[PDB]
Amino acid sequence: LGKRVDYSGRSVITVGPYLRLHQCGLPKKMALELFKPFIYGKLELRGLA
Amino acid sequence: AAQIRQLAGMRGLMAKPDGSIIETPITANFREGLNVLQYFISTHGARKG
Amino acid sequence: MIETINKLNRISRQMLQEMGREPTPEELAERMLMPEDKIRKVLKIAKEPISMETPIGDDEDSHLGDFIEDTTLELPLDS
Amino acid sequence: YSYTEKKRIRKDFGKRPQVLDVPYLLSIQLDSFQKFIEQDPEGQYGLEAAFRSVFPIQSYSGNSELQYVSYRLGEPVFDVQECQIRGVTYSAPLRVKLRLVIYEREAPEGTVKDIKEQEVYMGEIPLMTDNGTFVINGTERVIVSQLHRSPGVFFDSDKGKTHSSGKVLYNARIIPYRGSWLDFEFDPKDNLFVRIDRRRKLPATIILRALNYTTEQILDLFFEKVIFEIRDNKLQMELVPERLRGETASFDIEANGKVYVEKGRRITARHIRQLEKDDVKLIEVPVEYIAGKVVAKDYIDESTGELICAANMELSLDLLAKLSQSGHKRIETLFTNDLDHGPYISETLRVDPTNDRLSALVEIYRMMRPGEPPTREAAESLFENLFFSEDRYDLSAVGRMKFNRSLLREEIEGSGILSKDDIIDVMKKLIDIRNGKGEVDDIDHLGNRRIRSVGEMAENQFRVGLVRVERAVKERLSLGDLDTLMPQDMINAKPISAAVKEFFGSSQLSQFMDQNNPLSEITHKRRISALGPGGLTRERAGFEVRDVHPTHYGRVCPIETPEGPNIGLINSLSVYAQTNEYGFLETPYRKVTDGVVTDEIHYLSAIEEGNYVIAQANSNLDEEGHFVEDLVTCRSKGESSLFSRDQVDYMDVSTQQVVSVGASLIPFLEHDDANRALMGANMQRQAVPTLRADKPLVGTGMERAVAVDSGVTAVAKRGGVVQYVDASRIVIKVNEDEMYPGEAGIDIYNLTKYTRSNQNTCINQMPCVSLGEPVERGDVLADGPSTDLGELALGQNMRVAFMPWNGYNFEDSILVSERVVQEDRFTTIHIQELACVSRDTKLGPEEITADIPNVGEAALSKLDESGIVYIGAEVTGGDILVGKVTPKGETQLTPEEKLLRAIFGEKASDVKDSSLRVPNGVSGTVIDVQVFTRDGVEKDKRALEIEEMQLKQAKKDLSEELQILEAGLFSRIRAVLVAGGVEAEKLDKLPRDRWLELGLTDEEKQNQLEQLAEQYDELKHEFEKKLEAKRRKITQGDDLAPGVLKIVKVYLAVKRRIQPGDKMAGRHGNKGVISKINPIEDMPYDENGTPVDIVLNPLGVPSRMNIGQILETHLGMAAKGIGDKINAMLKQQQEVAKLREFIQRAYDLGADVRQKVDLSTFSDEEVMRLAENLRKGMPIATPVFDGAKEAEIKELLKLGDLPTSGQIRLYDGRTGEQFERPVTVGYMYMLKLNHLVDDKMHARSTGSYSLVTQQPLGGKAQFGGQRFGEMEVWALEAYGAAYTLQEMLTVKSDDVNGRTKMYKNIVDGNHQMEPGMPESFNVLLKEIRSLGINIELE
RNA sequence: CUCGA
Repeated sequence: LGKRVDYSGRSVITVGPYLRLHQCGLPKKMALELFKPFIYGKLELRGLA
Repeated sequence: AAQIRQLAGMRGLMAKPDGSIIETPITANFREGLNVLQYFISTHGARKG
Repeated sequence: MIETINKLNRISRQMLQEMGREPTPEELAERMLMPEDKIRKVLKIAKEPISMETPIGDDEDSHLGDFIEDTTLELPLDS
Repeated sequence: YSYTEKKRIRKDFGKRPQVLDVPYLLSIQLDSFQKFIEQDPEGQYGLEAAFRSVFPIQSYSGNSELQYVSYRLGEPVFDVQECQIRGVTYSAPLRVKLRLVIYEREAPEGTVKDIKEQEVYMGEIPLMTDNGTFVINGTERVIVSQLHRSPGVFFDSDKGKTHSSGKVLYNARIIPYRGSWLDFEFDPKDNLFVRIDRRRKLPATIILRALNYTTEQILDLFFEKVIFEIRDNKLQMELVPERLRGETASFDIEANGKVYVEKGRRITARHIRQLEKDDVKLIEVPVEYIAGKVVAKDYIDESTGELICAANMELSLDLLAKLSQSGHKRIETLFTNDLDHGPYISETLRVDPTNDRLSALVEIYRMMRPGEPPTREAAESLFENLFFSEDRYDLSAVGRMKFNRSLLREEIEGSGILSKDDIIDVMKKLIDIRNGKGEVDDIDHLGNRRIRSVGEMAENQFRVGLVRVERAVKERLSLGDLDTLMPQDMINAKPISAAVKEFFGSSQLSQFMDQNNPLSEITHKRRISALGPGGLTRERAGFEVRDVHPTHYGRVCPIETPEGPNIGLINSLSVYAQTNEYGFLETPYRKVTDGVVTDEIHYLSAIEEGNYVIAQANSNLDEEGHFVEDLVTCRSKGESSLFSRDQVDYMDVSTQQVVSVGASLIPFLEHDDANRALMGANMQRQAVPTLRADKPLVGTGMERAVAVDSGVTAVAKRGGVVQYVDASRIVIKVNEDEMYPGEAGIDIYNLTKYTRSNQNTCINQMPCVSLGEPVERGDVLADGPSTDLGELALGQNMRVAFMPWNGYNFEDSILVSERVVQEDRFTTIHIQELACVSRDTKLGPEEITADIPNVGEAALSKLDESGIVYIGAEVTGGDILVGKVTPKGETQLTPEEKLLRAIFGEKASDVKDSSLRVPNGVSGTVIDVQVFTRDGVEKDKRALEIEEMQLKQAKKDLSEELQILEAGLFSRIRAVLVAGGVEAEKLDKLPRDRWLELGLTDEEKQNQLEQLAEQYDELKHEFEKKLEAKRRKITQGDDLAPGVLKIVKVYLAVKRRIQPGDKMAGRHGNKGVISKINPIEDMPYDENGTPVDIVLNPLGVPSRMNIGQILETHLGMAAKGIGDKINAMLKQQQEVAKLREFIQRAYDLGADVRQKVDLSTFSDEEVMRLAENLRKGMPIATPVFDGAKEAEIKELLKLGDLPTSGQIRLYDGRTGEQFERPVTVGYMYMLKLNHLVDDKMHARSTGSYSLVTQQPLGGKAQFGGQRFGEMEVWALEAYGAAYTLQEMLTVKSDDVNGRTKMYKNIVDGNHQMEPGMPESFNVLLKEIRSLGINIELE
């Protein structure tokens, strides 16, 4: 009924009032690890690797 | 208004964990500071809750 | 092999009463009259396996079988 | 004052005079292990009782025995400084002198055959360090206490809840220290029942027939006989008036000539007084009144027939006719009253199916051992060994002392076994409770709950370890060969060293030590757990055990506990509370003799407290001692009310004895709540020690006792003058009168520099004295991690304003200025430990080489010749610390790669890189590298120079140990020789070794010169012995785990600043997450230019009622106002008579202050050192319930030219306008906390799937993904998002042909779901199909 | 088992 899933993360939450109602912050060192195959697929398409 | 009463007026009537109401009340509030026995009486309700 | 284990364990029981310190294999081979690598070979066979449902803290929700990584899988970047 | 208290005198606001100082806070851990090791010939604590109870054991046939003589604890093989290095248990080998004797076969009592006496080794015991911290496998472990039921007797009663319509059933237990639990209980049919060891129910008089009692003696023991008389065919009874008291007069009560009582009469007490008045001896009664009376004896037919009736049979008219026929003039009946003397045993004796003794032991046998056919010889032994054996039952002198007291006996000493007088007394008291006299007891009385410390639990484990070898050696002595049997061979070191090492290291009470404070170390040892063996659990504890009983006052703290699932179970010992000799909790009081409160102190238990009347500590007092207010408030019998002066028997010691030690550091505890003041004491236990310590401006005066007694500072044993100060060692010259007559008089303290704690924080002792200054006894010479001139100092204090600032402090958030980040106020130091172990595979051994395949020069720049990283090299995430390669068995190859490796000549060998790398997101600096290696393995180049540096340091440290000590010894020689023989230059110009050669004339001075000479002669050889021992300890090969070649250990040193995410918290339970690090110019600033370092939130005060922080803020503002007045008066460099004119005016501003400090007796140089330590702010003490009032804060704020309201007019930073209202600004002592954000952040795309279930692992150190539990599966079902639910079950987690297709689709640039059945479903199919249940699909 | 929400 409940599994452990890939493409996942965990961090401490903090308040920020400059956002809009549909936005949220995200660290760079977290989105670099969650979006890694998307980054590979974009780096191969532009010929950068 | 139930928590401003515990800052100027007196604490109402604490109750020992048998369920019976203690006779003498906590006549001192959180600005004037509680007594030694009035702080020990005030721990039955907080530990219960 | 059980006799070779039990001679080592009887001699290692006697050496603790005699010397007072736990015997290293180098001084154990002197009593056993054996090469030291033989005694290091016999001291590897033992220690019957741990159950995979044993708890490794003092808990009861974290068993040992939730820590064993599967190694036979091919990596998704290497595939 | 002393000399070390003449810097930074903490101004006290306390008004109550203290009569007793705070005792040694670690008294329950150290004084309870000293009664486990030291030999006791008379009291039998510890190992001596455990030996003398089991030994002397004899042989089976009674032809030999093992006698016990004595034991002896050898020297520990290693010290504590290297047991934390090599990872071995800091223990002491236990030896014992045993005496085996052989008794002759044919001789009647023949002892003279042979006496064999030999010393036997048996296991080890782990010693205790000087703070209560056992060292098990290198990690420091602390055993907490336990709070369990005391042995004895216990009368309990359910309030209802079993049967309808009330009918409370009074049960009664007997709890021994070891054995079965005898139990009694009633029934709704008012019978009695016995439950031996919580088995099935049994009629209670079957344990009376087993004690060799007939049913005549059983009725005699419990009841009260009424004798009848039959003379000349008259039915006249005897009657004492005390029996007939409160019944219905269903007939006429008569006398010779005065009818005393009416008919139909509720018989009043005045009737009983009038019947008592004249005489009542013989009253004629109707015959029908006898019909309804049970007989007592066994009235038989004496002439011819058998018995007419036996005991416990009701007399009817025919049986009475038969008794008058056979002839009887004494008929005894049981006085059965309906309300006062119930017939409970008389009803039990009929439901009882047994009749005899040999038919009642069979019933106990068939209750306890069902399904086995009983014989008599095995039925007697079960009931004998159940209760009345010297090994299978034990109350052990606490159950006896608490057993004789509830039955109101007189003796205290008694046998550990039961008797046939204790069970009848228990049944009599239970029946008396059922009748109406006496009262039922309670379980939460703290005179019914003991404390069971370390030396009591290790002894009970040692006895089990002794029995596990007594079982073998009992049968070894009847196997034969009693001719050449020296007693060393029979006893093996397996079971005792298994049981002791199992307790020290695997129990629920031998837990890991929290070492990230001096406070958190000291409040983990005064912790009274209630769980563990013989206690409760977290799923079977209601609201009744977790509650604050009224006898917790002054023994166990009410506001120091965890708040998780075990909220009331983990208690905490109070400040002044001691442990009794039995185990109960006693607390001190002052005696009140005729209205004069004296100064002699009495320790009172929990049962002695509820009989007196005891005053509060807040009662007022005159000079000589008299209650001034003439009507005081007091406690008596668990309740509280007003009383008079002459009635009072006792008084509390001080106002700190109700709270714990971890909660008496909070200032203004009297103003807070009880919810938030709990989390203000749970979160003071987690403060990380910062870079440089800083004293708290508003303390409670308890900061001085916790720093000294925690064993984290370096205190001076003897007093004198400091001779040499380094950053590592401190050499102190002892004063003259504090010396011993065979010493050299130099104490050397070696401070411990940067090491690793258990919570991976720093430990570092800096000296605090200067070169050439006097030091008295018991001062603080070296402040540890969170100490500051001997004061405990966990966090740092900074400016705080209470205003909402653009939402950045929204819901308990904290907005931190940049000058907290710049000035290094909160930057902590963490020390990690990384280990790379090179094991032995079967395909050749592994190797640590600088050569690494498939890695260029850019990672091997910091690796040395031998392959281990340099000390002091700055590393980053991913860089290689130890280059270790492992051999790989040859594998098959895919054909296109086989084409590639024929196009080019690349042929990678069987080598394979599996080296140790720094984990990601970590900077640091390698500050320590340790290399262990197995015997018979050739060392590297680095492993040799490590050992050579250790040899050089062991040379240098012992040489400097000898040099300065000899230099002091020669001056001690010169001090006697110059006064004796005046040779100022003959002593000098000689060779300095020829002072022992020089000789004064025949006096005692020459004799003490010879004493110092023989001291030097001992010193010249103990250095050589210690040098040889340290050389043999260093150069020897190390012990290792089997299958290990060598182990490298690398110690990083991570320094961490504050980030957005780091949990910060005050002392009053106001937590927070740092949200934004502003620039300096954006913070609100007052009209003097100073910016505000923290902008807190003011909406957190009225919802939680912690108004302690506002008063602490105002008092901190007053303290820093005074401390800036002194800084202005020092920066002008005015005088020294001006500082004495002001600081003296600052040190007395209370009404009735305790301390009186005058700066007249201070010299004109000590005032400058004092005012140099008050430049940062005058420190202020405020005790717990003796606090500083609101008038004193306003009287102190007017001294340093500050606003009385405490609120100033802040200007904005951004726009430059000023706010409308004034804003509260002051100082709050802010802590850091161990929940940093660098250890919580974690992200994972793909890797390391599990073995059986093939779904990814769990844990940040395991690199696992978060759990998408069914609480979220319901929440995704409710949205209707079925395509996000199909993805988070198959293609993300559990499929095998699903993930590696989705990865190619995503890298290829085509997000398309490709489903499949999960692998966890066709493991469920195989595990249902293995039960013989055919389950398929269609 | 201890800790955090």
